[PDB]
Amino acid sequence: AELPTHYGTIIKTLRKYMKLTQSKLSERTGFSQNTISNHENGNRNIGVNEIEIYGKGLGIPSYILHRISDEFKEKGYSPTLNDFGKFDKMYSYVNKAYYNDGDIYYSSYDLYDETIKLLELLKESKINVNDIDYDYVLKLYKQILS
Amino acid sequence: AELPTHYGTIIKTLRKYMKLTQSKLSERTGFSQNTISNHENGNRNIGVNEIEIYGKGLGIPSYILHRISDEFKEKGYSPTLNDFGKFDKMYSYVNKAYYNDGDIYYSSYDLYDETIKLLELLKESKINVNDIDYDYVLKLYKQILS
Amino acid sequence: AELPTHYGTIIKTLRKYMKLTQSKLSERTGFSQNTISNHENGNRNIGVNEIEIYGKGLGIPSYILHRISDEFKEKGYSPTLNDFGKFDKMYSYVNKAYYNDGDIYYSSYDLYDETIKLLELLKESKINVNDIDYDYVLKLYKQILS
Amino acid sequence: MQLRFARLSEHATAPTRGSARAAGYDLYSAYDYTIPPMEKAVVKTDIQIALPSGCYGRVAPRSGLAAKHFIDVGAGVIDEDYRGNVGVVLFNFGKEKFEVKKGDRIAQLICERIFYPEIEEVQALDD
Amino acid sequence: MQLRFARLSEHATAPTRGSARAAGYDLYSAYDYTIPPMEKAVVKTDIQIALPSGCYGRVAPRSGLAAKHFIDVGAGVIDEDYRGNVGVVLFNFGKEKFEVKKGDRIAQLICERIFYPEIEEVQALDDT
Amino acid sequence: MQLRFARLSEHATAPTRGSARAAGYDLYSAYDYTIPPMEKAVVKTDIQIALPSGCYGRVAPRSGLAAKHFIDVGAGVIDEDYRGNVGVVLFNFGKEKFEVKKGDRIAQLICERIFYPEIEEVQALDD
Ligand SMILES: [Mg+2]
Repeated sequence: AELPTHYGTIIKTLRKYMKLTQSKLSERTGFSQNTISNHENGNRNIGVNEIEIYGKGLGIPSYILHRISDEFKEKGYSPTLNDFGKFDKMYSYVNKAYYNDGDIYYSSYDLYDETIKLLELLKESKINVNDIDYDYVLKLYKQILS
Repeated sequence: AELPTHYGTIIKTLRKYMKLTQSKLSERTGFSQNTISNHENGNRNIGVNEIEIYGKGLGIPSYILHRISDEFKEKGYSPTLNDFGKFDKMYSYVNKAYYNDGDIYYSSYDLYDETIKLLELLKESKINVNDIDYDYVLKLYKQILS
Repeated sequence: AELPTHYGTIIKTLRKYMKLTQSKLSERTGFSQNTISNHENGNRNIGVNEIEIYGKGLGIPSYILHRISDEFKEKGYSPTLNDFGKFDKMYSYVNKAYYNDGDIYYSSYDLYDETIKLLELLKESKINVNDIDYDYVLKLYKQILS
Repeated sequence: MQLRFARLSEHATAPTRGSARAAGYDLYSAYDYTIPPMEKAVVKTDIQIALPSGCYGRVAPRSGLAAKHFIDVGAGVIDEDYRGNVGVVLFNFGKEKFEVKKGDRIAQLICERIFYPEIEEVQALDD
Repeated sequence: MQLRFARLSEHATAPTRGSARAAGYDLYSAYDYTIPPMEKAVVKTDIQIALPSGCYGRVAPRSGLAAKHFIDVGAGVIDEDYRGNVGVVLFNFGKEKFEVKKGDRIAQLICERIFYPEIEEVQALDDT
Repeated sequence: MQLRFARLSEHATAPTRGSARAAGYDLYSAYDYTIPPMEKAVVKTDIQIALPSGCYGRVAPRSGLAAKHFIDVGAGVIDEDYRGNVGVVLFNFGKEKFEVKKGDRIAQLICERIFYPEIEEVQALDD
């Protein structure tokens, strides 16, 4: 079975976010600009295995594209994709922390949710995302895992 | 140390079952057709490690040839080798079932005995082996593992 | 960042114990004869990773050189290096035993200490090492593991 | 090397992998399970796989579930030819109950590279 | 390559493998054992093995015994040089007792391919 | 490649390997731990590793501890990129307590060779 149409929106928004042109993505993915257009513009549906290619093309782990789709399948929209900049920033700290700190590595369940828990804890404390650093986010991360 | 004589009988019967000549076995997995004939006739004993070679030659898992010998060592004859056609038919269902169904894969102990248990269950129900299909045998199989 | 000086003494004593000339070890390890002399004579300190080379050169497990050093750091001298012959003799029995007997393989904690426990048990019973054989030592070894 | 899989039901999640150099692909449950303390469950994933040649699939434990909730993976050898439903045998050795929900991560699938050697009897082996 | 083994006693079964592409060889007990619940036994096979070069022997669980009788395999690293009696450390985590009879299949032997790398200490590693 | 490591504290022992053909490097605890019966502990080694390419690090059990004191190793997958403090998840399945002292051997580190395969969905797989 083929993939929902909103993956077009997801690929499209994230293309504009990574400051990538359809031509540049066409070289990375290997699909013609026309194929990418009809994919983004909603005209044809993206195959199950083509998303992995797009992930490499975009440079966003295909794992994450689905978690964004999961937010479309539930909420109707995707708040992560909406304010994706704050997400990309936090996820990269969550990632670095997982692969470099034992408390996180032997305790984390799912980096994606943990990134959201962290962004929600920062909004609750009225703290900007480009105002905190990797060392500060780690202290927060470690609290939310016990 | 050399292997019992009945492996000759086993090799012979299974040759005739796979429609294979002594010279054909020598060209598939053998040294000489005369050696194979003296092994089958009981004048020469098959070496300990020669059975693995024969198994590939005949196209029957060597694992099974020893289980047949185990029946000579106990019963004096081998009833499995006697009606080997009904066995080969059932074993191929048991195999397919083991490698394709989780209930079987995560529940089986030994495919060989399970084939025998199944052939004995058909004898108790007076059902021909070439009258049941793979889907029917699976239903029975899963019961005999519960 | 460098290793203590006593590693020179250790390499020196054990060089003289394996009846190897500085020039022979110079080709075994790949260190110039001057490097080894300033290393053994206490003039320059051996790098962290150079001991593994020496162990291969000497044919003594580098794991053991450190266990000897552990004895210098504590006692001030090294009784193992003192009577290293009785150790090498016992260690080779302990080794043979670990790699060839299941009771030892599935029970031993650390071959080095077990060698020391065994040498101390023989001294307490006033038995010389060239009066016992592998079979005698094995019986003893198995007792000290329960 | 490719790892082809197939969904066996609407309830299965595709195996995912975070890093490009991560040891295994995540395996997700397809159903809800409650494993009582000191008990075990065969958690179905509703996917079938075909592993690249020269390896078997090891269903390995997730470090989180193990360190924090005392969850191990029993069995866990997936043969090259196994084409049925990949199931994960979970051991709950904890004092509490453990709750598996559909879409939970419960193991990883590692492609352990192995030999397939021929067996050969000898009188004894030189030690 | 080849996996040479040798019988250590009259009681041992030769390792068998069903498929040509099956992950491990079956290991059979050489004796009867009764393992109490929540207890363990080192089940002797009375065979010695010599693994092909570039691998070690993993004594791995059988999926049947695990899913149906709560039987796990402890330890299970066989070094390349181990020439003694291959034993299988069986854990019975079930609520009942578990019965090992001679000739029962209790584990499988996988030739896990591994590196034998040289170790090298560093001040620190650049973090990822 | 090689197995590069680095000490994270004064308390760490360098991984050691007895034979030239031994399956794993020995891992030593850096602290004292008391594991109650039927309980678990994350034993820190205070070392960080970088595994050679084409493998992951399996934290495997020591046969001694397993057969004699009923000690198993949970979890035990070390990713290629994991650059933090290598920890060993110990399960004490014994009836008594088990005592870890600094400098004790509590596991081995095996460099399991694996594939890093590409995943590819299909409609179904040929049985
Ligand atoms: Mg385990």
